[PDB]
Amino acid sequence: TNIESAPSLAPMKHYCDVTGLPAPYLDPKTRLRYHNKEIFAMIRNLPQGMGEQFLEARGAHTV
Amino acid sequence: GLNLIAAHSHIRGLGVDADTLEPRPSSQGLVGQEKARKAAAVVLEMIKQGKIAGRAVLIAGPPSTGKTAIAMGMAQSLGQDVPFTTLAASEIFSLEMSKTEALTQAFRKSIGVRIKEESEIMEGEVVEIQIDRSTGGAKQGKLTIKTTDMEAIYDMGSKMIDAMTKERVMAGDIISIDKSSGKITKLGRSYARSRDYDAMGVDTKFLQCPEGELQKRKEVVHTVSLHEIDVINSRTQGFLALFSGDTGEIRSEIRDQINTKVAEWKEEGKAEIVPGVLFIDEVHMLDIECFSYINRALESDLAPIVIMASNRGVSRIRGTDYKSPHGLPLDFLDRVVIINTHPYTPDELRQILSIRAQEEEVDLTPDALALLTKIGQEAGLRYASNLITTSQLIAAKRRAKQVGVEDVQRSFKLFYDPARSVRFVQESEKRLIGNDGVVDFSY
Ligand SMILES: Nc1ncnc2c1ncn2[C@@H]1O[C@H](COP(=O)(O)OP(=O)(O)O)[C@@H](O)[C@H]1O
Repeated sequence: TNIESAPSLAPMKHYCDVTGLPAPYLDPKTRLRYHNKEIFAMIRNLPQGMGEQFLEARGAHTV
Repeated sequence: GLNLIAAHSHIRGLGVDADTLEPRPSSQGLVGQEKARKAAAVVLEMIKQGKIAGRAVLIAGPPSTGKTAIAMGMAQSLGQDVPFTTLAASEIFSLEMSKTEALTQAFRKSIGVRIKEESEIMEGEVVEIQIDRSTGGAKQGKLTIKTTDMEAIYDMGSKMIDAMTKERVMAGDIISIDKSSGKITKLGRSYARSRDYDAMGVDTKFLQCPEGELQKRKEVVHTVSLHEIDVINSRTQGFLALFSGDTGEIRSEIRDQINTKVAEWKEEGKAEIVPGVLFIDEVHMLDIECFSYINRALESDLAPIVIMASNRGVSRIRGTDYKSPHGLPLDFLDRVVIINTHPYTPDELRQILSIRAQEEEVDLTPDALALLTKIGQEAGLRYASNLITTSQLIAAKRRAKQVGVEDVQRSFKLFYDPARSVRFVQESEKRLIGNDGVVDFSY
C-alpha cells in the first residue's frame, strides 16, 4: 500500500542540540535545546547562520 | 535584635583546649571553674562520640557558682549538630499529662533522627508569564526564567499554572520552585524590574538576579526527634500538637513501633540516629516518682545523656518525708557522677564583672571595677552584676561617659543586697507580716 506508519503519541525526551546530552532547557531566543550554561554561552554567540544548522540536524527550521 | 542582653549572653562556649581538654584560664567567656569545665568537656566529648548511652551527670555547688553557665557553655559548644533539650524540673507537672509522660517526651525530644534527602530546585527571575485562562481557566501557558547565566522557556502543566496564579507570579519576580512538590516561593523582586511594581510601596526591597544554572539538586539534611515522630503518629494532624501542645499521653505501642522502624532505617542506612542531651535544671524539684522512672529510662538504648544542676544540701526529697544529699534519693544518686562548682576568688569576680561589663555597653573606670569587685565579695556576684546596669543608667542620668565610683555608690545605696534585705526584714519584723500572720499597722 506504501502508506505504512504514523507518529507516536508518547511524549518525546529532550536532548541538547549541540552536545546531544539531555537538555532541561529550551532557549527562547534561538529555540535550541541545551544542556547547561556552558553550552548556552556558545549558543548565544554562534556565527549567525549556525543556529539554523543545529535545528536542521533534527529537521527543525525557522521556516 | 530580638535577642536582648541576658545573664548568659557572654557565654560563647566552654573555653577549653579542644586538643587536650585543658581549660584555658579564661576563654570564650568562662572564668575559673577549671576542673568543672574540664569534666563538662569530657562529657561533651562523649556526647559528640555518641557510643555511650544513658549516663546522668549532676553539677552540684552553691548558688551563683557557674552551674547554669557551664550548662550554657556546653550547649553553645555543641550547636546544631546535636539535640540539646533544656528542662526546668517545674515543667513536668503538667495538667495535660502525667509527669512520667512529660518526662518521657523530654527523653524522646533528645534523640535525633538525621535524614538526608535531595530535590531539584528551579530558581530564577521571571522574564514573563503567559497564561491563557481560556470562562474556564489554567488551559495552557508558557514561563520564561533567567539566571544571569541562562534563559529558558517552559510549557506549564495545568496544576503548575494554578500554582503560578495562586502565588500571583509576575514578570521580574525572583522565585524558587521545588519541582516534586510544585510550591513556589517568591524570594524577592528583581531590581531591574522595580519600575513595574507600581503597587509595591517604597518600603519594598529588591534583589539581584540569581546566578548559575536555573536547575540544580540541593540536598537537605533534616534532623527530626523521636518525640516528633511519636507525636506525628498520634492523630491525623499529630504534628499540629508539637506546637499548641495538646498531645495526650502517647500510647506506648506507638513508641515501640517507632523504635523498631528507626532501627530499620538505621540498619537500612536510610537514617542516622543522633543522641542528644537533656539538661534538667534544678533537678531537686522532681519527686520520688520521677526519679524511679528516670532510673530505668536511662537504661534504654535510645537514652540521651542527662545533665543536672542542684543548689540543694542535705534536703527533703519531694513527695516523701526524709532527707538526702542534693534532695535526691541515694538509689538515683547511685546512677549519677557529680561535678562540683566552687566559689569564686576576688580576681575571678573582677574578670566576670569585666566580661559582663563588655557584654553590656558599659565603660567602668578602674576604681569602679575595684569597688564592684569588693561589693561582689561582700554581696555576691549576681548583685554586683546588677549594679553594673544600674550604674550605667545613673551615669547616663548625669550624662557621664564613664561609670564612676559615684554611680556605683548610688547603686549600692538605692538597691539592697540579699544580706541587707534580710537585715531590713529582721529589723522590720513588726511591720512585715510574720509567719504567724501577725502584723501591726500602727506607727
Ligand atoms: N565561670 C564563669 N564565667 C563567666 N560567667 C559566669 C561564671 N560563673 C557564673 N557566671 C555568670 O554569673 C551568673 C551566675 O552564675 P550561674 O551559672 O547562673 O550560677 P548558678 O547556675 O549556680 O546559679 C550568670 O549570669 C553566669 O552567666
